Amino acid sequence: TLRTKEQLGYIVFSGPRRANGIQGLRFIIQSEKPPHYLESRVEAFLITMEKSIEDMTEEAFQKHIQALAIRRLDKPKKLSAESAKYWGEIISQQYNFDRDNTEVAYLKTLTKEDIIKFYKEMLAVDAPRRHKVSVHVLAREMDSNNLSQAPALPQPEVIQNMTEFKRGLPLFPLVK
Amino acid sequence: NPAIKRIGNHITKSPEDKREYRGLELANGIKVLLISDPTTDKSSAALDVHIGSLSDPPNIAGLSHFLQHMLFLGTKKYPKENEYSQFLSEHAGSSNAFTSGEHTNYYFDVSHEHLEGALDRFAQFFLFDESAKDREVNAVDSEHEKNVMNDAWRLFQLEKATGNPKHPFSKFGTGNKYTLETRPNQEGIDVRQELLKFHAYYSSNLMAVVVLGRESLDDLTNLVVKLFSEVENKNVPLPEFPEHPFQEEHLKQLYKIVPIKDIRNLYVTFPIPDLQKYYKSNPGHYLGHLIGHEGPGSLLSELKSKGWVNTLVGGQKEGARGFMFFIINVDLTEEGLLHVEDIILHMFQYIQKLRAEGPQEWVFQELKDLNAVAFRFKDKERPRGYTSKIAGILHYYPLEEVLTAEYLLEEFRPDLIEMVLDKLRPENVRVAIVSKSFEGKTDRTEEWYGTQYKQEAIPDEVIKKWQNADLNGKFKLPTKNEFIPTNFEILPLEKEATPYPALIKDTAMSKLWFKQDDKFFLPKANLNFEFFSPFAYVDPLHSNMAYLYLELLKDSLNEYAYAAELAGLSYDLQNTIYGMYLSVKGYNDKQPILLKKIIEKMATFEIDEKRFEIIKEAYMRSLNNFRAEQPHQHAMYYLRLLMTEVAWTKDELKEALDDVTLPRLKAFIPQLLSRLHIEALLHGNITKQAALGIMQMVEDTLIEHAHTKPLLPSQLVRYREVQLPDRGWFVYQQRNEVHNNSGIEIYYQTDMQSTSENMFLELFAQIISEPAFNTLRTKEQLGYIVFSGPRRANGIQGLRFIIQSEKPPHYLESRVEAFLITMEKSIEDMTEEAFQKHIQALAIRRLDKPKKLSAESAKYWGEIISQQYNFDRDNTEVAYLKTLTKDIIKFYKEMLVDAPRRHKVSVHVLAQAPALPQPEVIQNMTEFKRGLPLFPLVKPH
Amino acid sequence: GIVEQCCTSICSLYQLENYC
Ligand SMILES: [Zn+2]
Repeated sequence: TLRTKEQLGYIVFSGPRRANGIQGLRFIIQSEKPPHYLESRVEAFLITMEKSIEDMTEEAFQKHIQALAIRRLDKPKKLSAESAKYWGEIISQQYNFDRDNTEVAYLKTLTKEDIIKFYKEMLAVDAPRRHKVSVHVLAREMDSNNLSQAPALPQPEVIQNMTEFKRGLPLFPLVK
Repeated sequence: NPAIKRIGNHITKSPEDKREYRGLELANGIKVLLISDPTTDKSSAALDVHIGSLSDPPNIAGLSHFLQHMLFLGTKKYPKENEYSQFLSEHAGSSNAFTSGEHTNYYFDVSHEHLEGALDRFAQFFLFDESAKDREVNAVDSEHEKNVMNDAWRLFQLEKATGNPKHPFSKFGTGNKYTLETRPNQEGIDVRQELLKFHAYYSSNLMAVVVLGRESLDDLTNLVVKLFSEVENKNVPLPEFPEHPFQEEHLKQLYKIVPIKDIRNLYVTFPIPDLQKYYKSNPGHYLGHLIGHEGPGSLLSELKSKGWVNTLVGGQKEGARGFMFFIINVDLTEEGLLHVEDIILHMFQYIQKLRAEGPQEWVFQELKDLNAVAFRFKDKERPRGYTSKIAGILHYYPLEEVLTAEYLLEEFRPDLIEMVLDKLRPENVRVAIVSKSFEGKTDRTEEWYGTQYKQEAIPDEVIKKWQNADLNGKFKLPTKNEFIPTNFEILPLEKEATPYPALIKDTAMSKLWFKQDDKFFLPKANLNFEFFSPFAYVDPLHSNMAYLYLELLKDSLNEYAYAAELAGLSYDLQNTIYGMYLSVKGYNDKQPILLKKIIEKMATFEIDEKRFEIIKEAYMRSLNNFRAEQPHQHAMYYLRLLMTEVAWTKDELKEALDDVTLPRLKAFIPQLLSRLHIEALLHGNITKQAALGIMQMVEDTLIEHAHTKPLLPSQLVRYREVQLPDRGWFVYQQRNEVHNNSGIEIYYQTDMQSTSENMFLELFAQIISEPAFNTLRTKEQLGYIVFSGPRRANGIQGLRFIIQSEKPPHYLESRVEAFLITMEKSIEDMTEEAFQKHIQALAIRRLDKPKKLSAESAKYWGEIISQQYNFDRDNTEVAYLKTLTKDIIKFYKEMLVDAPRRHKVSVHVLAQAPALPQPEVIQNMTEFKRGLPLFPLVKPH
Repeated sequence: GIVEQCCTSICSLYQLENYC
């Protein structure tokens, strides 16, 4: 959608972001168009993905579950890869060396309703616990400041100083 | 007036004192003093009796203490037990009382518009339920039990018991459950009848009252006459004790005492006649000034240079109307404990030097002028303590000199001084050594406190060595004090003066707040400074090196700064989790000079290795001696560690203390002074250009000698408070290995520090204050120490209960919860007039203006450390407080048993109630902090 | 340097609700 169809940019990434024991979903896009237009396209893509999950069949849903199980249970091909996994589990201080088996065994139990409620609770535009942070990087020449329908977005709080942004916010605990 | 026997002519007061005074003596013998102040927000009153605990019956020890305890639980005209404290609490007032061997002083304060309403009942106190007695016995017993493991109490009662046992000085003044309840019940004594028959000594001829209020002297006169003319006069003679409790068989004796804390002290005592009647000269204050001196050529200078003593105290100690003492107490190093005989020998060498030189009229004159200046420019005291002090000293001095007797010296008589010096002789000495090295070498036990000690006779050979003491060249008379202020000029108020502190300088090096004194107009100043540096609290090693650096600095500057400290110019220098803290307070005449000297010693410090080892060992003894603190203090400490993000325990500091070395410290001082921030608050009798000159002086000295560079703003890291989860209860449990009593601290946490939440918490704490005291202490008699109030730290607040009791902390906690439900029902059934009465009481509590300069500068500094800079907080928060309604119920349902956001943490220090959930025991503080979130920081202004 | 106002243990105010 974001590369083959709309042709925003060459680099389009999306996936899980884990750091300091806390996680979230991340999208990374580099393009020529302004970041606000890019962000509207990302939101419209998010609603399109909501309708896609809603209209998704159980066989394809089980196909995604199985594909994620294959990606999670992919055995390391070399000693530096296995030691990279173990060293990740050590640096994270979670020490869950049997993580793949348990997380896949629980992955085969999830349901489309669980996914829908998760999206509507954490990722929707009107979600009660939405935690959104956007980083915009303008182009070089940009001075200082048939497509789907984009939803109405609230007024964002522009950050002036990172330290001031952090002092007024709480901190998450560590993973036991 | 017929009810007034006489009226004083005029009260000798200071020309700077705007309060009005009028002294008089009623027909019944009560010595009355009246103080009119039309500007005070709270009035006060105090009544003093001159009997005390030395007149207790021989079979009932502590009867006057128990009576003082008992007079607060209702009278004839007002029989309810806590109607007095409930009235004062509902009218923004408080009360208390103490009982010394020759006094029993009651005192209280209240709002200025209900002085008569409280004073009527306070007069009913002096014009006994069985259940109230049986209950309060446990409060007295918990008081004595609180005072059992206290070293000062142990040595005090041991000094009482080592004298003549037949003398009343040997009596036990506190009393306990045995002497008040168990023994009288075993001997068929009616304690209530003893209270009624003792309340033969509470005569009007031995009473001194002091009343301070906004009303006129005539209204106060008619009030005190009306309410106190009915006090019956029984003409009780004042008790005197001409025979000294220390006879010959008690003199020239050595007492080896084993303490609880690991302390090393030496006590020298000389029995002397009562010098009270010599208040016009004060030879005990003269000889105390010379002997206890700390400047060059003093005794403490030699005792410090020899590495035997660190601190010395010497002067006159009050005994009674017939006997007094003259004491010299010092601290002992590991070498001083073995050279006690040599230390005492140097003491008698200094005394012999004073006998050889003779009295010094120039020293007496210097003390006279210094005390005259310090008295003339004395800060305005608080009404309660002021009325209590004057009421206490009214029995000793006439009405005209009651305000200036203990302060102003007028006549110089050397016969008295030479007589006391003749009394300071080895044949009239008493020596007591306190050290742990006497453990297992004692054979005697004190009865009341169980103190282990040993009694020996001082060898006549040692006494002879003391008698042949020659003159020491290291002992010289102190020189002329160069810190005596001579410039009392009040700088005129600048046109740009601000009612609140203003930010007149904000650079990368420092941040300077300044305000010219516009309320007190006294020639004084408070100069506060805070030095931020991340190496101060980075780890226990660097924190220990910082405390050792500051302690070595103050110890090195003590001899030089003792003259300025004696000249009304004092300073405090303490380490904080954010960096150093230096405060210079006093007369601004010679303030910048001494301040410059202190900075010079900060940037040119040369560490002595002997002082380093002695002070290091002393700090080790302190961290070791924290285990003997009281259980509630341990609870506050543990709660502090739990709630703060970063905090090093005294076990970590104690373990890291052994790794501190002199090269590490000498390499650590310039590392600390290499990168600094400065936040200053200059508030006093100085101008803006003077404040800028002082600040620039400090900066230029620090840069010149220490090469100090400013800090990066991103390095200004404040600490957050641990955020408790919703409906979460955590309990940390430890044991107290010293006291046989248990402590407990319950803490409920709130969201943050905003106006609404502050007034919610403060209003609720105002409603539950007196009910908490009365329910947890007066009725149930859990313990002697019961406290409840708001707790603020790191910009987050909450409610805290602190109880010290014998009963287990789980029972105490269940009773706390049941009390919470009881207060829920009480507030739900409370009337709007009582609610608004608590609103008004809190408004008067918060809008109370500071009486002296140091309190105002302390409020400003309190608003600076929190980095909220809300100087108008009182007006805004009270203006919002008067708009609150019986919100408090929803606040109680939201933050305080089944609340959806209940945050509860309990600290249990080992020695109908609702059902409580299963608490999560805290095994490790670090895991506790890692598993829980942190609160944000309060935004700056 | 000199004995000050109530440096002994004699000062026993009935209740401590004014400290800290
Ligand atoms: Zn008491």
